[PDB]
Amino acid sequence: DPNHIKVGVIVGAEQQVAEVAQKVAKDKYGLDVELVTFNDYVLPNEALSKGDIDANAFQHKPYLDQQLKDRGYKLVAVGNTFVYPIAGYSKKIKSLDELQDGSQVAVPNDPTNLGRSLLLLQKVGLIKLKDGVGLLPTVLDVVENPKNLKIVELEAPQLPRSLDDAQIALAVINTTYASQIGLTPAKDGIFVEDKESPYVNLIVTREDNKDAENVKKFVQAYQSDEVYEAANKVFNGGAVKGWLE
Ligand code: MET
Repeated sequence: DPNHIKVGVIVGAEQQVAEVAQKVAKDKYGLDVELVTFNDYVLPNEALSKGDIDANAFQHKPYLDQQLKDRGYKLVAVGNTFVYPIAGYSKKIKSLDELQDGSQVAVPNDPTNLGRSLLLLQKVGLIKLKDGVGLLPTVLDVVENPKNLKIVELEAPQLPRSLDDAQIALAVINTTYASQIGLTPAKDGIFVEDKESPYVNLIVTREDNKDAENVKKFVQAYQSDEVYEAANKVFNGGAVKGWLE
């Protein structure tokens, strides 16, 4: 079907935003966009690589690059979407003043979002990392940890439910999944990453279909004021436009 494109997205608020892009694509081009929904960060790139979908819209470039290295995919970015500054959340404390020694702190376990989380924990002064780590520090790079915090690495989609675990005092959670239980950085975050970061999300395709006319249309539909306005609402200001104005 030459007027049909399948795009992989994550359930929750990101799916809602993608639905607006779907609408713009229909209204502006009469393009038939099908959203294929996922609730993890691994299967969407598998689906794309295998040709089960044409594009996906869920990852930032460090993540993409790591996926190319680790899985050997031939994928490429065809457009920016939003930066989603990541936040630390808790259902046990309201401030770092209350963080007890020995507390478990949950973070994503994939290399780039793990690194990102550790950099955030360093930024707010809870830990110090070795020099030269760049974007990919690991827990082995922690050189100061005065509260003797225990970093608990979890699959990203598990981070929202981790908040209810009896020992998890703090969790760094992608807004993707935080939004599934109605949390946003501005409303619920104890601390939040700077808007300026390398983590703008992407629309990604295979090398072989990066220039497909339907891909170009979808990118233009997503990169629209209508989509921004929707994102800014549902993410309560936690979505920064990543494309050229
Ligand atoms: C799969 S990389 C992480 C993407 C997620 N939406 C974020 O920007 O935190």
